[PDB]
Amino acid sequence: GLMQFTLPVRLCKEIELFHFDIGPFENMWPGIFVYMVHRSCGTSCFELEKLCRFIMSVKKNYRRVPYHNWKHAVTVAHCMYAILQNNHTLFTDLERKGLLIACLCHDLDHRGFSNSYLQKFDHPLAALYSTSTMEQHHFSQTVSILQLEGHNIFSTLSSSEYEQVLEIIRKAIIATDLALYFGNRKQLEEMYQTGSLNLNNQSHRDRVIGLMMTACDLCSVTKLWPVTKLTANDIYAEFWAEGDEMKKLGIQPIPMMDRDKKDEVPQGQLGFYNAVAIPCYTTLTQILPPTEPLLKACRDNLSQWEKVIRGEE
Ligand SMILES: Cc1ncc(C(F)(F)F)c2nc(CCc3nc(N4CCCC4)nn3C)nn12
Ligand SMILES: [Mg+2]
Ligand SMILES: [Zn+2]
Repeated sequence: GLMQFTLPVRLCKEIELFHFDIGPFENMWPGIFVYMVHRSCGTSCFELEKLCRFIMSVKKNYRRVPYHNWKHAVTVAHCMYAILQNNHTLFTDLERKGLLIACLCHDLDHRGFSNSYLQKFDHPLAALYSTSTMEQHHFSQTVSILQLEGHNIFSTLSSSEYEQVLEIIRKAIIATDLALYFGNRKQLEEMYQTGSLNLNNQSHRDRVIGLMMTACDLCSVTKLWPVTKLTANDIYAEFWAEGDEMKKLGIQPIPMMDRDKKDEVPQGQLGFYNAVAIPCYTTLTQILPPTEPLLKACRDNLSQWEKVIRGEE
């Protein structure tokens, strides 16, 4: 009740910035998450005992893959924290509650393979969920963990509040399917530019929360260059294992997933920052101006990838 989570001074100041790295000490990540809920939501949003048990069951359901792991979950949640704290007054209490949980949960039980590989392998999850296969799985795992004894962090909510928050989390987790991002950002771009964008329209809110999810999900491109560059090595460690598995099924992988195209990595990054990252953070900055430091950091990392190609990095 009278209990506040605190952090050492360098973490207490730097956790408020978009470019914070949560560090290599795994055992601090739960306390960092609770810290962020307490400040973005309040010490009253969740029963501590339930939240702690929820966080630990979530952790235990992330797998030790190179990229889609528990460290990614807490990272994606820290970027959401930064966005929420810089746009305090645009979001409901349910949204604040819902989005940090959504982010912590958004890759639950990820196996290090894309929707496309599950569909080519004919994994049972691809018969249960024909599109956004892992993302429907992640929400399904979130509901499982919420239904364990002593894990319903939302038990204090009304039936209708409970249903709204699970609906926010579902839509937020689905939006992390990058196949959906392109159309979502296009609509948002057109709505912002024609001035039709209306934050009282629930279906507009949805699209805006969807774009925030894509921004948080991609936030490795918004970090200090060494973090960005070393995360890219984890990302490719997964993509190249997937490429190997595609070849095992007798299918030439796309170049992104082929370890034989290691040398094209710099140009593949440029394509990615130009086709995905920069547009994502541009539109987000138009809609929520205090998120500009994510766009400014993305453009700095693009220019670091340009330096690598020129031989200067
Ligand atoms: C930094 C980052 N964050 C998130 C994601 C993701 F979308 F997947 F979440 C992501 N994907 C990639 C991969 C980019 C990429 N490499 C390549 N090839 C072509 C041949 C050499 C490399 N083609 N392309 C488009 N980087 N990356
Ligand atoms: Mg995902
Ligand atoms: Zn993710």
